[PDB]
Amino acid sequence: ATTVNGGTVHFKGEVVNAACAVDAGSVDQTVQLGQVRTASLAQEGATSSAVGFNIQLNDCDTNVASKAAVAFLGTAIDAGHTNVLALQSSAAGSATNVGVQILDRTGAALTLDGATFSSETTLNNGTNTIPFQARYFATGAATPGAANADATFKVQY
Amino acid sequence: ATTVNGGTVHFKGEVVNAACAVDAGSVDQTVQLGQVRTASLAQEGATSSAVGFNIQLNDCDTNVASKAAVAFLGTAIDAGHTNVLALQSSAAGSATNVGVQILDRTGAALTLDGATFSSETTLNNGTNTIPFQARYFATGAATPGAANADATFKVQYQ
Amino acid sequence: ATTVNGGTVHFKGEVVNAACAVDAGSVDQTVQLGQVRTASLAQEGATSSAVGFNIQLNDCDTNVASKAAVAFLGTAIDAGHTNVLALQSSAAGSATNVGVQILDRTGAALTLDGATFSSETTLNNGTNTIPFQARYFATGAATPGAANADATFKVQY
Amino acid sequence: ATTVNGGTVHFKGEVVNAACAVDAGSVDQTVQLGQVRTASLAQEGATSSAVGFNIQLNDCDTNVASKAAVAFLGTAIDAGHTNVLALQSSAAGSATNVGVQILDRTGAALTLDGATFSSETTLNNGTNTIPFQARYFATGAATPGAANADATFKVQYQ
Amino acid sequence: ATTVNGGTVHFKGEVVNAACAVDAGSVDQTVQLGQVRTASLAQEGATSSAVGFNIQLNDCDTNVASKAAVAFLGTAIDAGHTNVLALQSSAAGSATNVGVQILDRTGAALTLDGATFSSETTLNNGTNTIPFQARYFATGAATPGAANADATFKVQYQ
Amino acid sequence: ATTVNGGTVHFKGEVVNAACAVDAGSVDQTVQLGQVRTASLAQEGATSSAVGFNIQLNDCDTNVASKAAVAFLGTAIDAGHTNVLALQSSAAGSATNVGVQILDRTGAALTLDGATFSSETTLNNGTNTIPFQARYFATGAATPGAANADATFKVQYQ
Amino acid sequence: ATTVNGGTVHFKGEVVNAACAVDAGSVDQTVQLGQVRTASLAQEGATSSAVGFNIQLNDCDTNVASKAAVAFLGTAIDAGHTNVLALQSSAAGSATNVGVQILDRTGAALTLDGATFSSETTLNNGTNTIPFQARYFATGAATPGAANADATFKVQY
Amino acid sequence: ATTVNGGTVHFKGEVVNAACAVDAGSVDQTVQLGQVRTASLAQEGATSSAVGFNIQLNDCDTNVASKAAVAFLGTAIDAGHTNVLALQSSAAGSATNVGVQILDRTGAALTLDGATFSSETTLNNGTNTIPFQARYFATGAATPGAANADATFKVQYQ
Amino acid sequence: ATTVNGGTVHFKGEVVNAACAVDAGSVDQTVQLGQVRTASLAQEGATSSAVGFNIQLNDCDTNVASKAAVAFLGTAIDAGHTNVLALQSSAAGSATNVGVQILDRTGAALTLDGATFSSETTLNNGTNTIPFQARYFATGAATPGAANADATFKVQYQ
Amino acid sequence: ATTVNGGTVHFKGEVVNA
Repeated sequence: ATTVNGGTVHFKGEVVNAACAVDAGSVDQTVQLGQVRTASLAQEGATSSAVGFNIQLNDCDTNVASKAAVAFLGTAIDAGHTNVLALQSSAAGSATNVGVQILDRTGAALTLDGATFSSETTLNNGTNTIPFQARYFATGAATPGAANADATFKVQY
Repeated sequence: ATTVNGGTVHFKGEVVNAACAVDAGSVDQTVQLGQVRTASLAQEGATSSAVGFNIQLNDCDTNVASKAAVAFLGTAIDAGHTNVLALQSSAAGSATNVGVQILDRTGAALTLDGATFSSETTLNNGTNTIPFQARYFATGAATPGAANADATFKVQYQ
Repeated sequence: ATTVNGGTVHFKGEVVNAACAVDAGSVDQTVQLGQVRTASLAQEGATSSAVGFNIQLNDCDTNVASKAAVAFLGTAIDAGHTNVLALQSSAAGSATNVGVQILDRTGAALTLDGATFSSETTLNNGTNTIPFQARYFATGAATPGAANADATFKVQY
Repeated sequence: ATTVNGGTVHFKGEVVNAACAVDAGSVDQTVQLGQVRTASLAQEGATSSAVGFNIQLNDCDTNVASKAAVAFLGTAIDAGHTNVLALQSSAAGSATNVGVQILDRTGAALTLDGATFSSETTLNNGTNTIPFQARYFATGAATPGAANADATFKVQYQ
Repeated sequence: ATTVNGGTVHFKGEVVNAACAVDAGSVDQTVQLGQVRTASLAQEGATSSAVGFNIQLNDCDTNVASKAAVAFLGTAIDAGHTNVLALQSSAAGSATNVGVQILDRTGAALTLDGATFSSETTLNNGTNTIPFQARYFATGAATPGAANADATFKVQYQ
Repeated sequence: ATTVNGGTVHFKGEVVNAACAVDAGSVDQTVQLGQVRTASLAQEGATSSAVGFNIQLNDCDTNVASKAAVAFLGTAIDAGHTNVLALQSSAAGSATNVGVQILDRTGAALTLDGATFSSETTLNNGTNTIPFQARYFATGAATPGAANADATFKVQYQ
Repeated sequence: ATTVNGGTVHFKGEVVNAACAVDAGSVDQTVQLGQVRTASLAQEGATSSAVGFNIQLNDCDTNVASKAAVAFLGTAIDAGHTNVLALQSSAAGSATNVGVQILDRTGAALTLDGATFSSETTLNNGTNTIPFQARYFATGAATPGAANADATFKVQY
Repeated sequence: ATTVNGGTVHFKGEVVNAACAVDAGSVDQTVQLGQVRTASLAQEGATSSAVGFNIQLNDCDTNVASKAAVAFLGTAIDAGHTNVLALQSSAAGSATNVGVQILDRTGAALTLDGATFSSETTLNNGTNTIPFQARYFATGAATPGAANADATFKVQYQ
Repeated sequence: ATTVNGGTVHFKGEVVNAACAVDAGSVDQTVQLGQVRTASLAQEGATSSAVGFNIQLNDCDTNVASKAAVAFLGTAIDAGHTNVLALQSSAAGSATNVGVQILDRTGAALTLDGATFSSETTLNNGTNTIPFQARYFATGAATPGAANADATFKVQYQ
Repeated sequence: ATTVNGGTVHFKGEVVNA
């Protein structure tokens, strides 16, 4: 009686054949860096404060894997500055002479190549969360504007 | 060994040349006002209680800027009440003849046009928490439903 | 002098014609059950300790209504166990054969169908609080993993 | 042998360039005001009793500063009453025509603008405590309901 | 001089149109009961000794109401044993088959229905005190574990 | 008989095969460190005073394990000081050359990798408490600003 | 006539399987050591005046346990000072190179590891009281500040 | 054998570099002023009986310090009556227009600002005691109600 | 010089519109009944030796009121024995099946209801005293254990 | 005529089977 059409429901995910599976809330997440003053980034090589984002690994099997690492893939600003991530803002008028950096567990910038992985982290039965930090890196005289970027990650067990 | 692609992360931020930087928790926050009885908003001009939301400014350098004002931009319900915010929840199920206001620290409702700033608030060399209040406003008889709203805010430095 | 686009702010809420209105801290909330040892949840029908949450009502004019009742609604775990919440979390790394159970103030499991309301609670002309408990119910052998559940509630007067 | 994921912890603090550091307990605190009768708050200008609360300053240095003053940045209930906070608990249930006044050590209310500092208090080497009080102030005929207000403070060291 | 953001102060209170107001130290209190022997509570229907806690009433006016009473609400341990508090502690390491009973000044357990008020008490102009007791009641074989109950009370003035 | 939708409730827990279960109030807690002085933290390697927190373990069973230890996982400042956390706040406004660090009951800094556990504590057959002290560590010249750090702990029974 | 919601009443306690039960006045307590002088706590190994307190045990039976002892657990100062409880007040304004230490009835410091227990005391069929002293121990040149300490104790029978 | 969790114990105190140490029984002492009739306080300038409390100092040496004075800091009830302490009771049911006054050996009141000091007493090697008196000083017509006043104190040596 | 933070003090009292003021030693006193033998209280109705305390009234004005009386409010053990206070020492190790009784001046036990006042006593101008007796009262067979109770009292002036 | 309240009285004691 009065059965009407609904809509469309989509699904996403991957059937990984690995020790640990990435959390559904960590596969696709956003990191709200906030706002940065150009005064803190005016000098070449200047670095802003960092915010922390975590990656959650579920159903870890310590029987086959003990150490885990993560490598980040993105678009570098330049060959010389390969650890800094360029800005992929959709609209025009974005920030100039700035980028974003993903730090390591030991407070080191991660190379965006795919062959350099994060610091080895011990895995735990069940849920194992590993932390990361995201910060702004100024390659020169900063300029006000939007600043958004994207990066994928690949986990090695 | 068993290297597997995971997902992706989207960094969102803004670079400004002002003297303060809005907090990461303040650039996008979801104030929740709970439920409001129709008895409170039955008549025109009746205002519900207020729920406080505050915008935090970080790394404020007072040597270049003394005070800071915040203005709000949004869609008013009608020209009769240019100080409220129209509901933008969905096509159906929204409440009728109701709205939400944004109150400055002085106690006067702000103007949702993006040009009328708030009262000047002095700053200090550090974290600055500018307080605000959100209350429901009735433009007539309030019918039951949902109530969601979105408003942009701009910060001036004088 | 200079001005900058600060950001965006969202507001959420509901307008109701009932006698009471649910508090902003009670419309949406999260509780921490805490870790539970698998030894405690060994056989079917096992029960763990119960944490406490509550729902806050306001402006409860006893003239309009004197009693309040609550009916919950979530995802059951089995056809037989209609009163046990299923664990609605990420696909991998979730505890199995166990669910969350909601206890009314009379110490009884609340049906999740959405039509069986809780025991009637008398109201007063002012702020009110209705207590509830969350415990764990195991339908077999409990397994290690996380346990997150979401359940809506509906108040009757 | 067995290793189990426990949970997470967050540490919150502030590094400051002042003479005294605010105590951890006084940085975030919940003053309790119990209940107030409408007969006590019946007509405009009424005032309930005052509930005591103090802010503790740790690791003070007499050489760099000798006096301490504070100023509260809250939200005024009305444009005519700038020294009274506005209740903010939920969109429905709060009390009307009632706010809270914060009295300094001289028994005078402090305006909620963040610039009018309270009376100066001489400091001591080491731990120091600055006393205050909080009371209910009625702007008209009080109405039963909840009453929760928030206010941040800025401390100067002349 | 130098100024810094100290912190935030929250106030919690409630204005009510009642004959009496409840004390700030009595609206939210913690009662320590201490350890109790599983040997003493092993039998079904056992009873431990009681711990005394009291609720303070302020600004009582005998003209408005001459008597007062208190009713309690909380989660009952069982359907049969409806006058015993349940356990509101964490989900692990909590003593089962035991609960807490509220004893009125008449030495009787109070039903947790919320509409069953305790015995009437004569009021006087000024501060009043209403005494109560808390003790452990066993529904079977008591087991080792923690015990942290919780309840919410409604005061009736008539 | 009006029936109205109220809202939603979420639960969080982790059923584990462990000797002891972590307390509900300990799986996710906050530690307020108050404030600290730049003049105090000016020198490199200077340590401020330490505030105390603790992890509570419930439902311990000595039969399966008698000793418990935890290890804290976080983001170090750099390779020079691997035992000091790095602040995680908004992109602007945080302090520089200052980090939170954790000390066990032996008064030693804990390495932040999740592989080096704290000193093993003997457990009882009930509630147990593992204490820790969070303190500020300066890697150089301190700078005023906020400091919000995060860490995750992993319990091991052996 | 008029009904008004007053507030909440919390409870605390434990049910333990032991000969004795710790008194409610001793499950948690605050004891004041008073102020002390740096001139007194000048050199290493100094000692302040010892304040007294006690732990009360109720409902004791001697046919299931004859002797009792306690063990204290807290945070030590250094590796070379395993019986000096540290100071836990805040991130500023606390004394340095001085720590509270606990002495049993014999007059010997109790190790803060939680494993070593106090001197055995005989039990009586009734309320028992075990005395203790608290004092300041200087690990070096003491400095002005506050002194707040916490210690968790366990009872062996 | 059958080890069980006992509880927790808190130690509170201070370390100072002065020539005297305040006794633990006087650091946080409580004084009962009894009761007083409204008839005895009917006009400005009234007084009540003065009960005596002592602040005990031990480990004093005359080589370093010779004089000792105590300065009381509290919330003055009025600007004109700056030597009178207000009432930090609950928000309702407290007395009005009635304050507390702190005396000295000489018999005159002490200003509550804290800059001014009491009469200097010559110290002697060992244990010392400084007496004081507390009474009710009316600022006007008296009204019934409780009165709980908290005041800090500093000690000077010269 | 060398000013140090001595500490803090509290003052508790109450201003009442009554013909008499109660002395501090009466408003807060601790009376001790001492150890008793079970054989003395073997049967129901047997009582221990009675100790004597007293309450002191100050500034009693005969013109305002001439007769004084006292009513005690507490927790009765049973609905059959309503004149005996229950024990509130703790939740364990408290003497069972026994309570305390508060006999008036003439020698009769006073009901624990708040409206049952003592025998009228003529008041003398100045300072007066009212003597009361505290004793034990055991139903059934008394058992070893601590016996601590408490009760509030009201005074009526005619 | 005028009914006010005083303070409170705390009784301390023990029971022994000796």
